[PDB]
Amino acid sequence: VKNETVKLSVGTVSGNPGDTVKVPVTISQVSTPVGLICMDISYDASKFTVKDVLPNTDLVKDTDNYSFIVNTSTPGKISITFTDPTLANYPISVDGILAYLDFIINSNATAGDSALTVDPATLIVADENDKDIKDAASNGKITVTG
Amino acid sequence: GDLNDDGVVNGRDIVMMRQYLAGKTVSGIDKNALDINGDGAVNGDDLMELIKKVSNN
Ligand SMILES: [Ca+2]
Ligand SMILES: [Ca+2]
Repeated sequence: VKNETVKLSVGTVSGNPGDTVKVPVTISQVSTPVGLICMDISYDASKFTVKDVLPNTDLVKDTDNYSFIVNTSTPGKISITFTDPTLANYPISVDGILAYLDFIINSNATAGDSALTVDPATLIVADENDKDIKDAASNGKITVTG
Repeated sequence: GDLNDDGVVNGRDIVMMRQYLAGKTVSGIDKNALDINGDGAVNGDDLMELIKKVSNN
């Protein structure tokens, strides 16, 4: 039963103020090939600034045709949309890293854990034929250290 | 660009636009939402406008 639910998991990292950190977003327990992912990741914008959101090109193909769309227009929210522009050739069919979130730790960030949360209500995962797939999310965190 | 008329513009709408532009008959598509730039045609420029909405709005 566990492997029938595909999981989108945000990783756990640490760093000090002024440095950047790279947080993996992983897809695991892929069964039905995935043709659409829409996810929102929340972060504390008082502590972190998004520098970039980079797809893992081993899994995410056809980026020239907008297979990977990132919306960082709302501070504290990262919206990632994966689609297969060809509707056939490049679903996500095996486990792996989907993307890396590149954050700056702000000079004033106070020490300790800060959660990176996936909104379960807006999470969308569907197959190549536009049918919703059983899915779940797992949250991550950045720990600010010396 | 809310092609499935669920009240939000998101990746589901992009998939449906791509399906329409690939020649598929798309069930539950709102025709009046397809010509996003209002130039009378439904084409890759409408898809581009939809992508920009998802990317920026
Ligand atoms: Ca919609
Ligand atoms: Ca048009």
